[PDB]
Amino acid sequence: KPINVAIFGSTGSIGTNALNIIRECNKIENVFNVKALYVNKSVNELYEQAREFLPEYLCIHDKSVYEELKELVKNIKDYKPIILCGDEGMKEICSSNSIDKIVIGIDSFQGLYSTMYAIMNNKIVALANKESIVSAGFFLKKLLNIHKNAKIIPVDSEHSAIFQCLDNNKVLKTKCLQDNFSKINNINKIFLCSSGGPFQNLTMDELKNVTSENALKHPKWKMGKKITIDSATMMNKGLEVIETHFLFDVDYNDIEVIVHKECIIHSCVEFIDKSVISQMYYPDMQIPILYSLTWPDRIKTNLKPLDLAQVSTLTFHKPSLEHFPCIKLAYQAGIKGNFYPTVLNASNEIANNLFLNNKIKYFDISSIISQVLESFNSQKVSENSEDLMKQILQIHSWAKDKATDIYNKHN
Amino acid sequence: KPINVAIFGSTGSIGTNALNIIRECNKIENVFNVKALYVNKSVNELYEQAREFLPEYLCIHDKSVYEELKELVKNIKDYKPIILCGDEGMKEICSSNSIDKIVIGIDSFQGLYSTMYAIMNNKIVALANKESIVSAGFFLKKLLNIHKNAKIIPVDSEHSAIFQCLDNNKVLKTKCLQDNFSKINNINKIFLCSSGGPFQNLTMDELKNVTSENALKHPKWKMGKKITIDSATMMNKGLEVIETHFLFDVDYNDIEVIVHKECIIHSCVEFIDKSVISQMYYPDMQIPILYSLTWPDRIKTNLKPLDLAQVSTLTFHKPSLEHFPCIKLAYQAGIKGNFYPTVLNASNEIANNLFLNNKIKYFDISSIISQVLESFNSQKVSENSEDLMKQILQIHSWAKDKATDIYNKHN
Ligand SMILES: O=C(CC[C@@H](c1ccccc1)P(=O)(O)O)N(O)CCCc1ccccc1
Ligand SMILES: O=C(CC[C@@H](c1ccccc1)P(=O)(O)O)N(O)CCCc1ccccc1
Ligand SMILES: [Ca+2]
Ligand SMILES: [Ca+2]
Ligand SMILES: [Ca+2]
Ligand SMILES: [Mn+2]
Ligand SMILES: [Mn+2]
Repeated sequence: KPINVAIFGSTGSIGTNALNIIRECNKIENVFNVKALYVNKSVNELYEQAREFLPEYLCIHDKSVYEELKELVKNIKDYKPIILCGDEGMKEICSSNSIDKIVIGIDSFQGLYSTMYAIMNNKIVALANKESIVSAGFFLKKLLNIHKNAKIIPVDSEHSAIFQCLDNNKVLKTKCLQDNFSKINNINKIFLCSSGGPFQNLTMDELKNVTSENALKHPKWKMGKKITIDSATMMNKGLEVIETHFLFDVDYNDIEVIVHKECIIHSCVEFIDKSVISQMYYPDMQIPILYSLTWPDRIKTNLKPLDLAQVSTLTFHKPSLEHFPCIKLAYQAGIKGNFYPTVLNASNEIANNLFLNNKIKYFDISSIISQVLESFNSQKVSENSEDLMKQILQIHSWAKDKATDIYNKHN
Repeated sequence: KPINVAIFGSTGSIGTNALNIIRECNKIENVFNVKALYVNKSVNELYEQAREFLPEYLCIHDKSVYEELKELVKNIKDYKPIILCGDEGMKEICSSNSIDKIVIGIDSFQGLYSTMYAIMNNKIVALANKESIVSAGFFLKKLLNIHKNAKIIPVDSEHSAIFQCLDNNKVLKTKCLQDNFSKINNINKIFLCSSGGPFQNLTMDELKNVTSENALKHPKWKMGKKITIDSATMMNKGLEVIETHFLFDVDYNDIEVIVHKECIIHSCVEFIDKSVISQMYYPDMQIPILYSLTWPDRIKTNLKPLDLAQVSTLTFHKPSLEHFPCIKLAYQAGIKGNFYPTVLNASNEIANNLFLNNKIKYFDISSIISQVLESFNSQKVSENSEDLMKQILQIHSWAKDKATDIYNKHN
């Protein structure tokens, strides 16, 4: 019987990849009902999607375009959706008994907030937003212990890969973000594969002078600017190291970053017997998104089969921490624990955007982050969920301000 | 609590690797009990193993070395094993209530009979003898349908790999050699990895000249002569294609042989969504053997962790069927069904031995096997288990004789 899905951020990359794979899978067999779509402010794309999927719910965050949506929707004949606005509309979707699975494809406050509401309503939450896990991992873990039937299923490609390598008979005795997930699943170590970004062959001298244009003009996957800069510094991978720690409870000393430039093996799991299982496919966000929606089952697709003999050659090498010091900073913050990951994420948000806007240089990114981390002091971690969310927000804002102050002091 | 194990073929490659990993796993805790050791005739080696492991049962096939074994074992103080012989001894071990799992590391008839008795006693059978599956696959399927608590767990490295790639939550709802195994496991296709053997890069003119000495001196792994020659002709992979079909109920058109000369990825499974899972490690029979004894759990080993950066490069290519025609013969025999696999296996046993002994040339191997296949006339499959076994043995003998007659004629 059907899989009832809501997509939060339906016009973004995750959202459209999700609708695409749902559409194709549904051509083969009708398994998916799209029950809700939520967008920030892209009222026109949202209308086109509603015309096609006819969800029970439409919600737009920006009440300024609220009226226009209602107007556009009247054209669709035989169609009376519940049309909502803002955070209240998001809460209403997450509390719907009609909805089983929620795809979070938005960033920032909206992304953490909608994750939280989806967890509080005991839903299966398909989560691509690695910054929410890195910054607010303690809050999510706490929430997932309150709301026992809620589950986060990883969509970030490497984390999906890890999850796909597992025996569901063991996964189902635990869940992601739980202490002891790795022990229950007999996980010893993770190989976290990376594209390596555009700068793997550059020298230190070259890196000293690279620009955001260099990072953006020739990326490894056509993506948003921020994640593109993170891929270039390998701070994306550093964030994904912490994401691996929180999702799977794997110790930092058991997470190894490996540069796999062909981007066919998506990541690998070493079990306690030293057997290694890996997941592989062409680079394509459809498989991670689909698995998040079908887990613990798989359904038929019409995706192109992997031609291993055509790919011919897979390569692996260790990243240089001297060339990609952001990786080292992520491990440092992770190992220190506490709210240092919150600080790392927030400070990187600022330093990333400074580099993007040509205000600092490549090695200034890691210098700023490093100086912010050094200025933080560990905080008593609140046992109360409300207080803990407030701590995370306060530390997040402090850390962004601190990064900005460090930039302005030097500049 | 301990897992009680019998090893059939304790002094061969599988048996010694089995005892090696059991010994390491038993250092602190009693994880396994070695209850029984069986060999064909290596009484001196068996005695050394008995001294260490003190099994309840010893068994030798060759009755002519019984008195020798009895005299050796006298030297072991306060040890009173049950010392058995031949097929009757195999039956008594397989029947013992004190034995849970049986490792079959012997070939030919002793391998088939021991497998059969293990199944008849509803044991877990860790099967490394692929020829039994190829020659007697439908008979084993029939037996497994009668003896509903017996399970075959694959130990052949590539088939262990396939098995490990599956999701045990689905595996537990079926069993190897059971109709519908691939449907239940959402299997679409198999990538069956091969070393390629010593002759993989030879031209056709060079290949015409190869000898058994060439195959034996530069092998891809240190192993028995028979399998080394099959690795060189890629008849080993052909046999493994049929093994794949029977174990996993995967159609022949969905099994793709891939030459992966690094021998790190052991095989891969494509599921119906087109996601591919693979299993990898250094070549080492310990992981396949251990997993067959621990499945569906895993236990800690002290094996060297895979260093993928050090490996650095993995390669994949299609084998040339003009150079390795034994592969094509195996697909043809398998697709024909009936007793064509029995005939394939039996004719190969002769042709391999002829080549080993310098009596025929490389392309004569596939020529003889092809001629025996063409000569065989399909037979109605006996419905009775005992009748079917008799039919198998008859056709096996016929095909060896026919192969010999063909060699004799063109000599
Ligand atoms: O986090 C990201 C983006 C950055 C990383 C990457 C990985 C593969 C290609 C290019 C870039 P990095 O450079 O940090 O290794 N991703 O998860 C890939 C999304 C696209 C994708 C790739 C493989 C499988 C499915 C989807
Ligand atoms: O059937 C065999 C022997 C023959 C094949 C092979 C494969 C890898 C190296 C050498 C030879 P083929 O040449 O037919 O591909 N085997 O299962 C490998 C046993 C050794 C082994 C290898 C990998 C993992 C664990 C154990
Ligand atoms: Ca004697
Ligand atoms: Ca598995
Ligand atoms: Ca098919
Ligand atoms: Mn990623
Ligand atoms: Mn093999």
